[PDB]
Amino acid sequence: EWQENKSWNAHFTEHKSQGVVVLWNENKQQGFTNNLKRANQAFLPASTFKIPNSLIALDLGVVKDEHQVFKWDGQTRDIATWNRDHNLITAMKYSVVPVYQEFARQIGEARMSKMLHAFDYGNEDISGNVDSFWLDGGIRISATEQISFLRKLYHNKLHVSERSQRIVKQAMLTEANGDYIIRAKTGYSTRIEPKIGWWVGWVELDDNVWFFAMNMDMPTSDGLGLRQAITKEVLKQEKIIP
Ligand SMILES: CS(=O)(=O)NCc1cccc(-c2cccc(C(=O)O)c2)c1
Ligand SMILES: [Cl-]
Repeated sequence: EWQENKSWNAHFTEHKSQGVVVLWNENKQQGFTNNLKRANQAFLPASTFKIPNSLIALDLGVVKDEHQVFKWDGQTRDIATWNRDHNLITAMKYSVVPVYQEFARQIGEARMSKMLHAFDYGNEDISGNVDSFWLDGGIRISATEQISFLRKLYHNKLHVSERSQRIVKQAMLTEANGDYIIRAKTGYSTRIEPKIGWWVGWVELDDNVWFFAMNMDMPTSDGLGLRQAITKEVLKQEKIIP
């Protein structure tokens, strides 16, 4: 059911980095990774938590639909794309933290915890501030647990409405062409060591789906582009994409 392919470590050592890539072949129900131990090591989810947060906000009515505008609060932050109006799509696209902090505040501690247990999401611990626990609180999730969660989302099997899950899968849309479709979400954890970058999602093919989850040490923001690059080099190597 699982197999270790240490040849993939070259794609990390190539960039003087360390990390894990996990792949799941849905048709064959088989998983692959370069590091079985780190595949099961749990980190802060950071902005990958915007997936479950979106689901809960939509299913509870905090977010009515993907067109609803959440206006900038006027406070200039260091990321330009954050200093503007957003909807669910663009807030996901640009990982707009302050938007999702407002979602969390309206969701509330009680309902947030209840839902993460229903999702079987990571360690299901929201200890900390309700509006930042996924950045510096107690919540933890591993690469293999991300994929477990994503597979439930793909099959509309999470304990929320089908509508909520379809909308979030739309918001996750990252890349599409004649060969494949990628729905995914990035993450960047900096407040607690080790600093890491995330990329979790799946690749849709004509007749199969490849789920993926990766994280890697990220001492500086300069290497954030390696999250997608390393993943795509593994996919290319495995002939999942040209
Ligand atoms: C809360 S924090 O993440 O520790 N600091 C803010 C911060 C610092 C550097 C980069 C980002 C950023 C913004 C948009 C998109 C992405 C992405 O990886 O797709 C990353 C955010
Ligand atoms: Cl779509």
